[PDB]
Amino acid sequence: EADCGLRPLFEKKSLEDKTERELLESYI
Amino acid sequence: DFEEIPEEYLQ
Amino acid sequence: IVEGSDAEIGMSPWQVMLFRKSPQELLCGASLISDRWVLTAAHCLLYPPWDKNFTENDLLVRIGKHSRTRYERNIEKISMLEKIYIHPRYNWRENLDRDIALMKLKKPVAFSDYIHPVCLPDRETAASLLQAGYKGRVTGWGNLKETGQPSVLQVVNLPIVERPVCKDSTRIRITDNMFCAGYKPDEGKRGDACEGDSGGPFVMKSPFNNRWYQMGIVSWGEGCDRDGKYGFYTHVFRLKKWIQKVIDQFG
Ligand SMILES: C[n+]1ccc(Cl)c(CNC(=O)[C@@H]2CCCN2C(=O)[C@H](N)Cc2ccccc2)c1
Ligand SMILES: *[C@@H]1O[C@H](CO)[C@@H](O)[C@H](O)[C@H]1NC(C)=O
Ligand code: NA
Ligand code: NA
Repeated sequence: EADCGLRPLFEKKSLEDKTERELLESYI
Repeated sequence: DFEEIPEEYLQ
Repeated sequence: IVEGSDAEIGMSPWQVMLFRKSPQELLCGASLISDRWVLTAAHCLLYPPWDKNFTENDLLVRIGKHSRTRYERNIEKISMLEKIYIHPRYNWRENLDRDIALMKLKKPVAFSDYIHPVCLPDRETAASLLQAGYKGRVTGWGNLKETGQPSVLQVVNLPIVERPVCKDSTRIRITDNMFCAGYKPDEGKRGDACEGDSGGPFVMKSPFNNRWYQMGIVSWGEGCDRDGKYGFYTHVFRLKKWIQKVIDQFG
């Protein structure tokens, strides 16, 4: 879908989950 | 250990 | 999942539970990739050494779940299978090479706050993200330790490991269709998939477009969360040509 991978309760509302920042910080 | 699911899905 | 934590509600809306009809039992994890297609590990469906060979009528998929055992009325959707497709070169005899399978649902599932598909990687996203040290996320309702079961969906973030380290950790022959992830003994933190997590997704959030991509499928491991061992994952992008072929032909 064109909408794949965007979570209704997170990305779609611009809310971050409790640990996604750990992933981002690893992408150096 | 699992809660029984509605019988509709087992048909 | 060993040494993980409870998922947040709607944190992994592509998570699928493969469920045995009789007896009623969790079989495996899986993932939702469109309204009618679910991705899992081949060994969840076919593994002759253990007399495992499930047919479509043996199974259900349960989508939108959080609780492992509860029937989540008004939240989860339970779907029947139209057809199973296992990779034609899946190597169950030796090392689980090409451990991948697709399941087509009888009817499309409706998306909701709790039910939503994950993206599959293009070549560029795979090249950018599948690097040693980069972390992905694994989710499942499998065992909490090697030797019990969680009340709700578990999550753990794990770093991808360099290929030479993966190979040196095991006597099993590793192929280009696999990658491994997990912390090294000296890294302090830990975590791993375990029995019951098979077939679930290893996902990464692209920093380029802020979308979640499924880079791996939980495939195999020797024990769970042992020092000096790593979890092995099917390399989804390496097998994307087969995936697209199946969906194009039978979609
Ligand atoms: C203990 N354990 C740890 C991690 C995982 Cl993902 C799993 C789930 N996979 C499995 O149980 C798979 C299925 C077949 C044998 N599996 C294993 O993980 C075997 N323990 C190792 C093995 C790999 C390849 C070929 C033969 C044997 C289990
Ligand atoms: C598994 O089950 C199918 C259906 O009965 C059968 O045709 C097949 O030979 C079995 N073994 C496989 C696919 O390795
Ligand atoms: Na080795
Ligand atoms: Na380990």
